[PDB]
Amino acid sequence: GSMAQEQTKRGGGGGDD
Amino acid sequence: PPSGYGVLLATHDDDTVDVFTSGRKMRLTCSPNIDAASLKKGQTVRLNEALTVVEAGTFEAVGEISTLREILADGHRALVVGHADEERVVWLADPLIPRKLRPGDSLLVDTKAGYAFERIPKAEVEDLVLEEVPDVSYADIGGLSRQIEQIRDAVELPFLHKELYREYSLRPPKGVLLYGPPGCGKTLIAKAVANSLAKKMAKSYFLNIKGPELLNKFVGETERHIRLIFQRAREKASEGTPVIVFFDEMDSIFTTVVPQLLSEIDGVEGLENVIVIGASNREDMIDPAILRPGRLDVKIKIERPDAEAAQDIYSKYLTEFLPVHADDLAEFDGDRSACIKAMIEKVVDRMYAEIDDNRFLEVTYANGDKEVMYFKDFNSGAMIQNVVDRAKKNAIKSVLETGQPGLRIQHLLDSIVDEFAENEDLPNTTNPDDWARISGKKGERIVYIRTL
Amino acid sequence: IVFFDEMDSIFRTRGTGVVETTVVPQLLSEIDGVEGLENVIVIGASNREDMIDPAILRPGRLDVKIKIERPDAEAAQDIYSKYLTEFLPVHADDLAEFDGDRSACIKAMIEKVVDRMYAEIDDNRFLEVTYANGDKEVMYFKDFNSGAMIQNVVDRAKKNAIKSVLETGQPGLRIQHLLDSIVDEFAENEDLPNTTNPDDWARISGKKGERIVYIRTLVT
Ligand SMILES: Nc1ncnc2c1ncn2[C@@H]1O[C@H](COP(=O)(O)OP(=O)(O)O)[C@@H](O)[C@H]1O
Repeated sequence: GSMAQEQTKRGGGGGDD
Repeated sequence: PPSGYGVLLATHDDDTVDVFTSGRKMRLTCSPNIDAASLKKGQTVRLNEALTVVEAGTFEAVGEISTLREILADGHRALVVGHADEERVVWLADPLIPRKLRPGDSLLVDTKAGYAFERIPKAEVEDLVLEEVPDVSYADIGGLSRQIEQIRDAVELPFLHKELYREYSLRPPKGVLLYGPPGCGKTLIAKAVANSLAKKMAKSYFLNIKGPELLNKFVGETERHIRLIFQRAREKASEGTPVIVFFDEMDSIFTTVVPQLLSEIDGVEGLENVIVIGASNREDMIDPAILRPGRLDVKIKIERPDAEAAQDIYSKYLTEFLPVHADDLAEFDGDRSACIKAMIEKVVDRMYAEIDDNRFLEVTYANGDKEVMYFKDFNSGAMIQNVVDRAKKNAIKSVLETGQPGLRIQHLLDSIVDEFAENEDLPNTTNPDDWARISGKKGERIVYIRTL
Repeated sequence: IVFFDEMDSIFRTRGTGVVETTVVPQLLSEIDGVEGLENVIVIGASNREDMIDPAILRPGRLDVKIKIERPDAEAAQDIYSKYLTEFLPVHADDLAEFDGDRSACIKAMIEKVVDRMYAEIDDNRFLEVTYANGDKEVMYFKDFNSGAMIQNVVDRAKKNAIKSVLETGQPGLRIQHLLDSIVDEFAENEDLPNTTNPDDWARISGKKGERIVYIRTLVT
């Protein structure tokens, strides 16, 4: 019976031009 | 002659068409040789130094693959997602405009030209995982014939009388609650009824959900999980394949999650093909609200093993194809089936015998009426299957040690002893939850229980 | 043989997260596909079996469960025998008591230290458990003994022996070293409730039948 707060974890992403 | 290529976009009444080429759109003119109306949207065309379309080829077969998200209301454009989670809106090709395209399909696309040309087939494994193979027939279960007939009456009867209900403007009952003893064959009846229903319409899905693992205590997440389960059930019911939603160990649960479950059951009541089957070993602890008339009207009580069923179960497990000792064959002049039947009768009789080898449980009462339960009680199909597996292992050990193949009653007795020793621990720690677990079956509360 | 160690890290569950959520499905599918092969075996180990979702542990893929209980007096004697080898130097005072019979001296020492460790002396009290309905419960060190602790006891005894041969010049090993190692290990682990495990508390609750209310660390 309690609430939570989220911390994100960024995922790798890369593009060319 | 050096000739380029491009992608057609659309036609016009002035015999001029737009073509994407070299990264830019150009309004080319069609040569008199080709027919402008014959051109199809998205068809690759051939250019030349004068930028005139003279030939039209096939559709492109190489490029990026994007997952379809939705089809727009116009019927000519679709919204898809790229490899980098980038969404785009692209026009569909003529071949894409039975078969019906569905969300989740993979399509070959060209981002620069903004066209989708072909669909790449893909095989999904989620559908196979979610369902079970209808391999459990009526003959696969033994000693539950009256339960089989009750299930038949509860399930298959409205199917033959659907027009009767339609004329009478009524709602056939779609709620079956299987309540009985500790897990022996309670879920196997669900597999049997699913297989029987699959047989009648001659593809089959069985969504099994456990009770304790469904609980998401913290804040209202269990309602979310139940809603997701019922949404998946609705999605499966969209396809014309019968789906049975089974809930196991529902005595753990039941201002609470009960109203959400009732609302979902009422919502799924419209889908009469879907059959909800619940299992619980404690009918007393189950809240009577779910037992109210309407949804879960049909309740079926099951038990164990009438000894004959154990024999039937042994025949199902210890078939005629198992190796048999020559010495035991000497007692039955080489009749394998008769030898197997006699061995099954012998082992069942010994197991259900009140002897010194059946001191599994000692029961004490308030007045001190200390009695002894034997191996006949608490017998179960899973326990018999484990006994069969241990007996096979012991027979293999005897074959690899002594060298003589075959089966002996000593193997069955050793398997029985070892499996009862193993089963003395899982349900019986004897301080918690054992009192009710034995009192419901016996019929009276027991003050103290001990294991001998 | 594929060995999935510390199965709490991955394949644990997906509902409680507070992609990692997309690891169980493909693993289960691959295990189902490879099940047909006769010679492929999957082995997994984990301290906390509760964190593992039962879906991978359903009959089929993971059909065998093996529980490794904490050692008892006989198991402790066997483990000490596995570590207190005759190749370790033994002091002349203890060796002469058996007329050079190394095996007899070693086994007598093992029995003595096992009896000392498992004895219910007042110095061996570790924890006090409070029950609302019941009076109370007392837990000693033997309830949380393990082979690793035995190995560390032997190592500490050998370290004490090395310090003794450096300080006095007499090579060998003594029973006093083992007793000092035992008491030092008990004092060192007295403060930390680390020895307790959720499995241990589940077993204690299923033995008493009442939920724990309070745990106290006894100390002189
Ligand atoms: N009449 C029967 N014939 C064959 N097998 C049976 C019979 N009754 C029970 N069993 C076996 O007992 C096992 C119990 O499986 P399941 O129903 O999943 O667990 P539980 O009995 O705890 O619900 C099944 O695998 C089934 O093979």
